[PDB]
Amino acid sequence: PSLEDLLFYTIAEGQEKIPVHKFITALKSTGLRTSDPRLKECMDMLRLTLQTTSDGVMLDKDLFKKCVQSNIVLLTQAFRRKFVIPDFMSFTSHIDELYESAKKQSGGKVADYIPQLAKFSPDLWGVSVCTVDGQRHSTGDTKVPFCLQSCVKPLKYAIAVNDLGTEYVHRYVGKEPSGLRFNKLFLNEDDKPHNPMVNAGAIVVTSLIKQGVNNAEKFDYVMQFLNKMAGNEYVGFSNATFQSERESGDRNFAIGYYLKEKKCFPEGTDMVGILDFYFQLCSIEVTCESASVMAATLANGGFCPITGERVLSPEAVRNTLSLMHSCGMYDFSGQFAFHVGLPAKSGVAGGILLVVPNVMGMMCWSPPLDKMGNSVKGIHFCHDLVSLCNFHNYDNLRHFAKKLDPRREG
Amino acid sequence: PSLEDLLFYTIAEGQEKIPVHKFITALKSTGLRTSDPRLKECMDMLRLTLQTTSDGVMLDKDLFKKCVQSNIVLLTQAFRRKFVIPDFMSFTSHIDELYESAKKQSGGKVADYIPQLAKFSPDLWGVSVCTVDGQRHSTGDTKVPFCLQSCVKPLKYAIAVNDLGTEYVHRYVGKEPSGLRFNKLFLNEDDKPHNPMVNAGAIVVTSLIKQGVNNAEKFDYVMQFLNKMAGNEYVGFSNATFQSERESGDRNFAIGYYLKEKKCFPEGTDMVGILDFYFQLCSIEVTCESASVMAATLANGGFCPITGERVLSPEAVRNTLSLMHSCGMYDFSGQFAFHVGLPAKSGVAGGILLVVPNVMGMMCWSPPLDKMGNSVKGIHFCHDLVSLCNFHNYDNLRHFAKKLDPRREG
Amino acid sequence: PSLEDLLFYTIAEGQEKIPVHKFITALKSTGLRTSDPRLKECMDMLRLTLQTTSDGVMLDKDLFKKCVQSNIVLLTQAFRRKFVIPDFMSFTSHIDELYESAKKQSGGKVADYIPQLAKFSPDLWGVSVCTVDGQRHSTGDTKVPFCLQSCVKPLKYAIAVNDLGTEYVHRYVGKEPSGLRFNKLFLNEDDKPHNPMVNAGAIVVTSLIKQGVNNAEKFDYVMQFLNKMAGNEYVGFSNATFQSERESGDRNFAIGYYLKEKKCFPEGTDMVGILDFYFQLCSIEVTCESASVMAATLANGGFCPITGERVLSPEAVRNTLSLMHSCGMYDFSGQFAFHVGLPAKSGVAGGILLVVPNVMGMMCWSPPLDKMGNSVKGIHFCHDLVSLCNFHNYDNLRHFAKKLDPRREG
Amino acid sequence: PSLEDLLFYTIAEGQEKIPVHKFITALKSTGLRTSDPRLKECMDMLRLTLQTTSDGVMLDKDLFKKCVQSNIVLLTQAFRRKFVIPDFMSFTSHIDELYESAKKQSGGKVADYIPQLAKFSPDLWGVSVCTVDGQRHSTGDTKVPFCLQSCVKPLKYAIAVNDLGTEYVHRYVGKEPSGLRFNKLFLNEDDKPHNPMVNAGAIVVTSLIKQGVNNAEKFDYVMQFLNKMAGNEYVGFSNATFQSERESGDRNFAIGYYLKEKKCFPEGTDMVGILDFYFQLCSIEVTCESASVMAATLANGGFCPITGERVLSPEAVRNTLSLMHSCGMYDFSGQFAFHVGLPAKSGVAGGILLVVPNVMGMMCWSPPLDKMGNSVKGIHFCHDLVSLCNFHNYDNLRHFAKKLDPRREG
Ligand SMILES: O=C(Cc1ccccc1)Nc1nnc(O[C@H]2CCN(c3nnc(NC(=O)Cc4ccccc4)s3)C2)s1
Ligand SMILES: O=C(Cc1ccccc1)Nc1nnc(O[C@H]2CCN(c3nnc(NC(=O)Cc4ccccc4)s3)C2)s1
Repeated sequence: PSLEDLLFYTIAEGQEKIPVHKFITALKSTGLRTSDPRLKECMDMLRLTLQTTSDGVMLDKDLFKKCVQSNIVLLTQAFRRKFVIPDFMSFTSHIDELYESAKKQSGGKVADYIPQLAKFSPDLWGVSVCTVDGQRHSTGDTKVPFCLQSCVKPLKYAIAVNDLGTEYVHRYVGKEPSGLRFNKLFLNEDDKPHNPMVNAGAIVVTSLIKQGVNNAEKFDYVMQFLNKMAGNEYVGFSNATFQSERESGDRNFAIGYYLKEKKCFPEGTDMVGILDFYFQLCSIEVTCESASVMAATLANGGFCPITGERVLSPEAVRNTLSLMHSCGMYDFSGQFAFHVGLPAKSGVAGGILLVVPNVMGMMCWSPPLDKMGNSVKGIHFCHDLVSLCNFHNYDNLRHFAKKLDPRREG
Repeated sequence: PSLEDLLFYTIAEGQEKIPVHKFITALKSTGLRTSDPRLKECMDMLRLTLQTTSDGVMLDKDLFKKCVQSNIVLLTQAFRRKFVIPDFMSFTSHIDELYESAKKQSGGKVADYIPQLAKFSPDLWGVSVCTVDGQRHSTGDTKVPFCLQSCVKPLKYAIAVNDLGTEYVHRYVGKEPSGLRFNKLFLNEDDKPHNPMVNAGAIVVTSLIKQGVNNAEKFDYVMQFLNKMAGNEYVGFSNATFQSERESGDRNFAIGYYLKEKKCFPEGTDMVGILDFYFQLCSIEVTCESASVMAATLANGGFCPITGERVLSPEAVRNTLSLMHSCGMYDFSGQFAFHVGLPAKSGVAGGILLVVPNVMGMMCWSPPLDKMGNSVKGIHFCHDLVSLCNFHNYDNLRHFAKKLDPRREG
Repeated sequence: PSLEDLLFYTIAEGQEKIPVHKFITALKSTGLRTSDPRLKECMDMLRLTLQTTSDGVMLDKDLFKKCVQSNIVLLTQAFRRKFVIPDFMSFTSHIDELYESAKKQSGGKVADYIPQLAKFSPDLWGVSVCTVDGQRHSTGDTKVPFCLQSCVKPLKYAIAVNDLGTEYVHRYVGKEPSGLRFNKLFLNEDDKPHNPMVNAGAIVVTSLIKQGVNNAEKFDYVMQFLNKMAGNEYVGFSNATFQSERESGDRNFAIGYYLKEKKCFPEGTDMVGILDFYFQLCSIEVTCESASVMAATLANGGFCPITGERVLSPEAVRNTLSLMHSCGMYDFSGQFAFHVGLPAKSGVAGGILLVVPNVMGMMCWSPPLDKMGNSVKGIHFCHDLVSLCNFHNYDNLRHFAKKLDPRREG
Repeated sequence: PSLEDLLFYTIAEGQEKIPVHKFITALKSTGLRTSDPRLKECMDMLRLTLQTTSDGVMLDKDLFKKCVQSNIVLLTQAFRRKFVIPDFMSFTSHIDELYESAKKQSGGKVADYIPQLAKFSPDLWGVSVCTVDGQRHSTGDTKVPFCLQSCVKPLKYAIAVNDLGTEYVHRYVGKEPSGLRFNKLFLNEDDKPHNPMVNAGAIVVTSLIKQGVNNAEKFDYVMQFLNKMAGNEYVGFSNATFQSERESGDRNFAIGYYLKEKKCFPEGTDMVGILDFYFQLCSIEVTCESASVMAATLANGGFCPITGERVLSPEAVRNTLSLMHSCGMYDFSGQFAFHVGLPAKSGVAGGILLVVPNVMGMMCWSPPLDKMGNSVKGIHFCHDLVSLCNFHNYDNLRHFAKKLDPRREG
């Protein structure tokens, strides 16, 4: 027997003749994109053999094999419906329905406390799925860059725990939701910020990453770390957003001075520089598609699903997912934990970094915020998503009433 | 072929006649109990068979068919290792190790505020397991009866949501933690108790169950419900605890009057009778074994794993697990959710009702409480349990490092 | 080929038919006693056939088989020189030499402390050995009865740990050595007596054994336990010593009231009654011979060597030996632990209960005590024993210089 | 009859002539390392035989014998499973389990004390095993140098007892534990430090070693002596530790002048110089691996296991193990002797020199210390080790219950 032949005869019409477009169409049907990095050798070989002629354009058993052999394990998985969502084409059809149902929710207000945020049309709206196996789907304005803003707080927290461990990091920042009556003050009883997802805790977390090197290096390191997380999809930087976040961060300066007086930073911290580094991190740019891969790294235990690279240690990913469960949607965190039951993080640009652990990462993005600061359409989509599929964290994987389970072929 | 025979040949192992004990030893090694209520036809037929046969004891292929025919579906899954934890033998060896390790942890003080709690030895330590498939294991003092106390709050909240639905119930009780917060206060900002797991929330929830009947029926209605969740294993009642709980419940009356003044109950509530009913529900008795079956019903989407009976709606089990996650362990809830990441509930008698969704339910019991009111040995065992197994809510099911996964066999 | 004949050929070799006396001389040369309770059925069958037959007195292979059939495993090990000391004859020859050496050491003062057993002769000196296999040897006054006194302290501690557990028992008593130290104090810094071998620790351990019954029952319970350790050899009682210990224990009454005031006993303790139970346990009587079997039981992981019966749990025997190591010999414990490195316990009647783990148990008895309260001859013998043999806890089993190893063969 | 072909017919599947790598894989599975000094002749010969890389590589029986003849006795013992842990592959699998189980106790605090230990990461964690026969295993950061600090106290005590005898050495230092917050006192009743494992006694012991020569020779001579102990594996020296230790030993200078005034040193001692020698000895560097060999020399009666050389007299080793038993772990000595039962010595760098007499030596190393000054992870590992294996000094070798005995076959 032979692994590449057995797959060949499957894609074949039971015949000696596989058009190349047919193989590409059959591959996309699994949800993988031809640009998938773990498929490069195969796609390289297809480019080679499609240069060989122009009156081709078709693969023998051994020429087909000549392309796929380097990537055969991944390709057989895709075609033998081994992926976490076997019938992904039906799943994207539901994601499209949900997208159009949230698209009709044109409420909310675009953040206008800085020009870069207020310029954004209230009509932009995108949703991008990337499963733990790299299957990709997008509806809407998914390639438009926007700033992460607070959506960066879990990513940097995970960096910090990845490099330093849980015990050190939580010498400086708590582990618990603050919660709603006291969503205003800065420090819990132990004089630490309540958790990494509030501004004070985010600011403290910023002060732990790559201590010793300067802010130009530190930002470089976070970018490289973020690139690993997105499988080298789009990550960028809005200097405009940086400058206006910087020129109007009085509450952030208040927090930094308060944390300094309270001795909240590690020894040898330059607080005013950390605020600058914090403003930079908030201005990092992503798209729906590329942020969805970062979310899929978190859904996948710290392995980037479209490169296979270990990016975050599993301690880091669990801690971060834990804190996004209870602290990730501002004052809506408890409501969201209760009704959506998914680790998520929103940001003022309108992003919601959403994680279905073991299944998929998602990024939703619609600039109009509700009065708690969360994207209206993003919040609506998250609710529908879990009304549809047994993705709620305490849904039962066996008895789940009439919710749909996309992990099953039935 | 035929379901009874191919399993018969599975156990026949070369001989034709299967010895009875040999079938029973293979059956128990799956972790099922011969007294499992879903095995009754099979076991009555065995017992009857060993009456009507010489001294046997051996089963022919047709006699084996006669016994196991009624229960053949479950017996196959048990024997084809298709249960949620396939190598249950090895798993219980680990439970035993965890049990022994927490047994060395003294510290804590038995709740002594009432003499019925003060009587229990500090050396009582019991732990019981029941998987979503009915597989069972127990170590230590697991047949000693003790009162649920606060472990009843998630159970009665589940009853309320099952009968009334999420929306009606949470008109009266919020859905968000305290955190470590302050929980001396009674009402959130909507003049609702914060969540069903704090005493004020519990008291209100109690005021919703079976409105209209008297306390004697209300009580029977809840016990009938508990009986089902426990597959009809021990659910008792400690009138000595009840009388002593009501003759020293100043804070609870303080709460009942405050709630009445703030109009937190449904119209037509007799508040002082609701407090009496509340005190009854706290004095309901369980063993580790029987309460572990209650936990498994919540692990199993509302179906009792040892009877197959549906006890709670999926919406009921989901909300309860969400709230045990964030508000179940008193002021340790945030730490517990962070480090253990399992829906759990503690009680002043020393129990920790614990739920590993889709896997198993547990009850750990050791009377000595720590400063926050949680069983010292149970909190310890819970930490070790998740140190060992990738059971943490935000562990990854694929990439989990050196953690052991008992749903795998590799 | 049968074990009975194979063994039969061993002692036959030459003539056929083994004379009974030839069998008996070869049996006792292994160091077993013909009265060994594990050989009773063999010995009854001999005695019977030497009635059944005016013949012989000679055993052919089939008659020898009839006799030794039921005790063949032990008789095999005994004759195949598989006992822990194979050349037992040579070893006892060394015991005798050590015995005669300690005998010329005629110093010390018999405890005048007590009108009774200030009555024993300084010239009484006895030494009894029982190995972990039942091999016995005695030299000197080894059938003279004397009181355990403090030699009972490890035995009742072992009983308490056995019934109650290490963890319950050591809520009431520490585990750390005396030392020259706080020789006079009663309590360590946790307000517990320092360990079970000091009088206040012993008095507390006594208050733990068989709580809830009267002193007559407790005493029978401890004596039945002492009977099993001693393979049912002499365990008696000296009311003469007891009554006299009881009307002259002002120090112990001092300890009992201090312990009561500092809340060291279990709830519901009758301290003055405990003091009388304690006085009773000190007046329990043994011989060297019978007490050597108790030591051997501790040397054998808790199995009585001459009955094969489990008397104490492994946890109980290990704790006891750990505490006899460091607290066993009054203010000589540190010195003794250093120079002898054997778990031992001395009593004021002149006994020293010596345990060579995995080898043998011993009792040495000479009434004259040195200024520290340890038998002058016994301490001398214990020093000579360890200079001769590589029995010191921290001798090496493979590299031991000019020391003799009696587990090895000649 | 032969002996080297016997081994050849064992290593060979009774066929051709044994690939060299197959012999190497067979050897490494006994636990021996190919770098074993006692195997140098055999490995020189394989290195010589395989120098015809022109063509190899099989051992034409006589060619096999050509290599193994010199070291046959040690090679057959290894292959005939005569080593003290026969199934050494299984044992190291348990060591890894124990290692990773301890790896999760991230509690404790690295000695800030001096910058050179404040520079070591709380993530480091290594554990090395060397049995009395040379079988080696390591897990974790076992090649990272760290200072012995007080782990050197038993090694220099043994040297002094080796060179000067027990009577002389204990004219100056005692032989008994002090005994729990007893530790402040520098001197016992006879105005000698209490034992060689406290700083006062260690300082006095240091002043006995190689009197007459200057401190540069003395340090050299202790290095040569430590080189033999480690089988010439890594022994080094940290000058940075040394200078930091000397610029901050006010306590040691306090002890120094106390001993000088109390006339505790040998005549003609230069106390201030001895302090400097002492500081050097504490700054001597080892690795986990090389330290485990030092520990295995003490487990092996003073013979280095991987060289066969007699390094310490048996008097020195037994005295050293006796004093490590009772005095080795600071205020935790008594608790440690009781619950672990192994002679051990800890150091502020985070090391624990662990000895299982007649079985193996070990070094565990993790910088973070508990409040008693003992490595958190190391203490956790020691507890687990004795909870698994019957290595407790007073575990019975025959009746040992739940525990694995690695000295035994199947
Ligand atoms: O002592 C000398 C001379 C001397 C010798 C050496 C050192 C100093 C003085 N002459 C006396 N000897 N005994 C005397 O009366 C003793 C009898 C028992 N008793 C106590 N036992 N345990 C105690 N400690 C605690 O209950 C908690 C605790 C323990 C340790 C530290 C703090 C609290 S008190 C008082 S008078
Ligand atoms: O107590 C506290 C309170 C405290 C402080 C911090 C934390 C907790 C508690 N602090 C002190 N600790 N040590 C102090 O002085 C040191 C130096 C002198 N001294 C001695 N060492 N050896 C001696 N010899 C005998 O003792 C013989 C001898 C023994 C028996 C009988 C006669 C003579 S003297 C100890 S001061």
